[PDB]
Amino acid sequence: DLGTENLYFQSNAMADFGISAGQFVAVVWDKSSPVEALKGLVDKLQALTGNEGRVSVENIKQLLQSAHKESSFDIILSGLVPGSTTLHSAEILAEIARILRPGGCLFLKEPVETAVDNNSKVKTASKLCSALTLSGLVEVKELQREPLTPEEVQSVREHLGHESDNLLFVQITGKKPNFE
Ligand SMILES: [Hg+2]
Repeated sequence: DLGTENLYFQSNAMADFGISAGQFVAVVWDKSSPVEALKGLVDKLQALTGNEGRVSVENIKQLLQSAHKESSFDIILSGLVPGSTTLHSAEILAEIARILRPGGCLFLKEPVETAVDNNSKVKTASKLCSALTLSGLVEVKELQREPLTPEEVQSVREHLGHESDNLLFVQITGKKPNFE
């Protein structure tokens, strides 16, 4: 759909997410991910990575149990299926770090609060960055900030049971270091 087309073109055919021929990529989705957007994105990733690469598609609630090989992914994309509104727990970030290879990169999108609210599980941008660091990632950087569309606002209501006036999307990246 249009959301996925926008994602594809604006990221240089996903080159800006490190997607290219031969890359091993995992795409993490959840029930907030529109099915057509997920299928559309997977189709594009399969075309880009080709026969020598790999696209593994994982629901966030199945990721831990899927028990992928340690250090087997070049790129992991999470929360990025257009329309998704997904929160990433410390446990999920740690598992992502485990299955990335050293030098592998996570690109993550998560709706965050502009200010701290201890009544909701939504984080701030700062706390989310620290979560990536504690999971073991390095070169942790914020790449983009976006407002939510009305549908994504509804999605946060429906799927995260949360209502706020400071909900922005942040896109963050982090890299797995070699073991020390
Ligand atoms: Hg990268």
